[PDB]
Amino acid sequence: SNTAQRLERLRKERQNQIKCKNIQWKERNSKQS
Amino acid sequence: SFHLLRQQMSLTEIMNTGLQEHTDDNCLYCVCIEILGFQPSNQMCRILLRKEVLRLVINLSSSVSTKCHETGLLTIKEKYPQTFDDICLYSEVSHLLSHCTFRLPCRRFIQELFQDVQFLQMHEEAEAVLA
Amino acid sequence: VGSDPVILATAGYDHTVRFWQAHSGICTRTVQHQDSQVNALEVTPDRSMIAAAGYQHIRMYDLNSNNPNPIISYDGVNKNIASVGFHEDGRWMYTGGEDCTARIWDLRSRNLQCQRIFQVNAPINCVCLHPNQAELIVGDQSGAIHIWDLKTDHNEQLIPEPEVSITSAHIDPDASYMAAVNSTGNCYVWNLTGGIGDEVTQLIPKTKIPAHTRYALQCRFSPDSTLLATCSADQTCKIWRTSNFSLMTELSIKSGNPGESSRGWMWGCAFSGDSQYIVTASSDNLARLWCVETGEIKREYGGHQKAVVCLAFNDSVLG
Ligand SMILES: [Zn+2]
Repeated sequence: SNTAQRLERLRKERQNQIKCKNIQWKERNSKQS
Repeated sequence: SFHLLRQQMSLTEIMNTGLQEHTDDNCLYCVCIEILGFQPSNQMCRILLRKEVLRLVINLSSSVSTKCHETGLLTIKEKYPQTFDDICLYSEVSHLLSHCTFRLPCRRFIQELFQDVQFLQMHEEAEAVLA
Repeated sequence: VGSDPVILATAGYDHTVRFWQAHSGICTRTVQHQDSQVNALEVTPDRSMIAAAGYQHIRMYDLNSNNPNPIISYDGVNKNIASVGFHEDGRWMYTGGEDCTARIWDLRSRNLQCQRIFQVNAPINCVCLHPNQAELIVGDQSGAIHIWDLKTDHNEQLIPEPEVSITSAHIDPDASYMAAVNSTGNCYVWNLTGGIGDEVTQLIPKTKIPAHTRYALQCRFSPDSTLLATCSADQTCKIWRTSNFSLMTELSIKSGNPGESSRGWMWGCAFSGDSQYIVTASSDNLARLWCVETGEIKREYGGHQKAVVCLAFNDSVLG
């Protein structure tokens, strides 16, 4: 159907969207050390 | 409620009964416990997914941001395809579609993620009481 | 493939970074870099991974394999990244951002929390690392050079002249001088710390060389610490000696025709292992290979479509 095609369409890019490693900058440090 | 706490957190962050308007008179399966004689349904990881699914339904009733809410429901059906397989959740969604008002393209989007379901609980109980 | 003794990489506004070799002008690999422009790129000491930083994200690319995608990416900052660098042992990565924050990133995927944040009142342009990997230099747009020491948490503030923004700063590997340039072309040189023991971080004004009437873009030393090349906006590069700071060799790319009118600036320069051939990347959509003695170029690379404002060139330690 309509949303059935979109559901499998979204999975196609999900395979290629897990090839990148993202590291965020958390506001934590060795302040007490 | 889960609606208020959701805006300050994330779906993955929290992970690191859920039906609100669920009484024993307006459910497809729960209403047959007494009149027919069905058995009680069986089952913290899955209880936080019901609220996330439900809250996106309410936010979809305003049509302010349809694309954002529709995108959120599609991801859940991919990462957790088995969450749309409980009759009680479908009863809760169907009940909400009656009181609230939804646009036709949005209303057809709902009740369509449930097309490929089996609902084995109703089939098992109906066969036993009928035989 | 980065399995070569010497590698060369250029990037710019073309949204693609080209990998070159000094032996021939052919392009080994083309990597894709979307919706951003590369400010400055440097290779890890392990010579197996390269870093490209621009506009709030530092995309990391592989060298051993052929992957045109940013396998590793960093986020969190809200402005551009002026420059990046790595520890000699590849333990931590220090990045300078336009958001007035000079921070250090950790390369270990564990809760080490080896990251430190330094705050300044003006956006910074260049970040330099002391050869002993114990001190660090931060230069902002206010002309004030902050000497940051890793052992302590206090940084000395030195400003030669206000109202002028500095662009680059570098320290020779042999730890003999310490030079920096500003937005007017003056190249200030200070004698670095002589206290190798406790890092007394004392500085004195050695000399001033009046040159580069236009904007000064980048100044860098050489591995043998006998040469000093400073870029400029007048399409000229001058190489300075460490004996008496005289003009050793003058390099220019001007065509001599008034109809061009500064067709492209000269952004970056790099030395080789033997400090004999230098690689320059100008904003004329091409890069050239020069020689410090004959003056005339050696090879030319013209595979880019847009201007290139950054280049990375490293080879074997022996030479
Ligand atoms: Zn029920």
